[PDB]
Amino acid sequence: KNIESLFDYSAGQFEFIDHLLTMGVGVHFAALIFFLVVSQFVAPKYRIATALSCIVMVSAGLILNSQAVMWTDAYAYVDGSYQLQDLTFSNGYRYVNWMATIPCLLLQLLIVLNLKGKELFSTATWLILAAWGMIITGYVGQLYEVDDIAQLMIWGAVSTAFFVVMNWIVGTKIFKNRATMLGGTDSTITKVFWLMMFAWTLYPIAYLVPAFMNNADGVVLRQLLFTIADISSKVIYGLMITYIAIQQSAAAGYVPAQQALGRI
Ligand SMILES: *C\C=C(C)/C=C/C=C(C)/C=C/C1=C(C)CCCC1(C)C
Ligand SMILES: CCCCCCCC/C=C\CCCCCCCC(=O)O
Ligand SMILES: CCCCCCCC/C=C\CCCCCCCC(=O)O
Ligand SMILES: [Cl-]
Ligand SMILES: [Cl-]
Repeated sequence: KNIESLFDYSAGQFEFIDHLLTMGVGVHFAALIFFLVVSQFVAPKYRIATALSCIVMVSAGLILNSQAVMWTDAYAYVDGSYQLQDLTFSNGYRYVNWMATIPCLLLQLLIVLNLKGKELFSTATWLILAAWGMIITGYVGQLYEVDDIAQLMIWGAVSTAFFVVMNWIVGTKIFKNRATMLGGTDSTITKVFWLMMFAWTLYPIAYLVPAFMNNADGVVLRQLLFTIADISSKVIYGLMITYIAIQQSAAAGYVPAQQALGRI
């Protein structure tokens, strides 16, 4: 039902699909390694944000590790090419952990927009249901990527709607509680806000791929777009939650953060 399964790829694409998935495991697990260590140095008010990116790294990490392992469990080499045997690839669990990863990835921002208590809990809840509506509508569209490109369009359309809606609430909180942030970080979160628009338009590109390269290296183009989105949605936004997170630790009195910024 997915467009991976339609294709007898050559050999070079597979190994490169094997290879996207593999450094993608490696890079998050290495990112993981690093949000753990500068945990000493966050004020215990943005500490959960850097800790939302140990969760995120081993979330994107398992799924991408599940997938590569499942990418290779899946295809022998037969009379030229790597062919579906009888154990299927499909990008379906990836939406599923975006059910967990999009959310978790938003509160750390919301934590670094210093949302707290009722307005942390209020903003957090609406971003999540908008994320979910986007995620499940999209999940059901790529369900017809072979069978029904028209609903893929239609369901993609609804999913987009929720995206628009959810960026509007992301940026509305930034571009408004911007000045409550400290450390000099009142600045870097509008900037961060545009990287996280770019990598989030990458998936709905990896999503219209079937209706414009219904072919084998269309499958590769699709997986090209995934790795990059995973790299700066999970990992590079996160590195910045910490830059934004450490600069607020430091500037409010956090002695370990003040001297963490000293030998840099
Ligand atoms: C891997 C980390 C993140 C934050 C990924 C998020 C996923 C999306 C933004 C995907 C969004 C969709 C949209 C915007 C509309 C078409 C359907 C999609 C599910 C691809
Ligand atoms: C095993 C397959 C390849 C995966 C291993 C990759 C080796 C590390 C490569 C870089 C990934 C990004 C690491 C995050 C940087 C943290 C340090 C920093 O802040 O600059
Ligand atoms: C900023 C995120 C970086 C993502 C890095 C992804 C690595 C891929 C980079 C370019 C690939 C170029 C190699 C050409 C592959 C040809 C495809 C094929 O075999 O048919
Ligand atoms: Cl504190
Ligand atoms: Cl993920």
